[PDB]
Amino acid sequence: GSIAIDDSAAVQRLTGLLNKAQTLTARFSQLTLDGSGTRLQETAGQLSLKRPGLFRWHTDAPNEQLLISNGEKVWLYDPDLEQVTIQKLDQRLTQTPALLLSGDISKISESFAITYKEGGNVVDFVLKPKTKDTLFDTLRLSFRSGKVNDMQMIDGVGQRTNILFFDVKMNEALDAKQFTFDVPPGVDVIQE
Repeated sequence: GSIAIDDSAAVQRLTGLLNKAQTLTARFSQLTLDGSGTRLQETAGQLSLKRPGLFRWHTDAPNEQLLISNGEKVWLYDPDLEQVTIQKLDQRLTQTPALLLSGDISKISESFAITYKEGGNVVDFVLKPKTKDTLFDTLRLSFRSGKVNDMQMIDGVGQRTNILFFDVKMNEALDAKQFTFDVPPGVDVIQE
């Protein structure tokens, strides 16, 4: 729960591990349970990442969603609603915690206190927001055999999201065009 800690070691460890993935793709299964424990939803999809700062987070239909991030910019496309939301990155991180994978850990670490435990094949990180202005209680990210493996977010009302990654592939070739999507003409463009 502590946020005013000297987490120098932890910060370098995370940066090290994330940087071993200059490109990454994975599949994910995400399960989200609301704070009341009475609403559960699963989503599946895929993540791609190509450093520096290119990131794609896709959730499959039904309620398909495509988020692309490129430096200090995120575009979120909701094909059901024919709507694109354009935002700066450090907003979205709450609703897309996987944005941590592509993030500048230097900038992120100004917003989160970081601890880790390491046992064998597994390195487990816990991130706690340094300002209680936030929809995060804790964010956890674990590496297995040095590859991104799973995440868990708990928000402040107790919603819990578990993200399990699988079929992870590191450093394979990725074209810039794989971080591109067909804009429908006349799509509704919003900010919030």
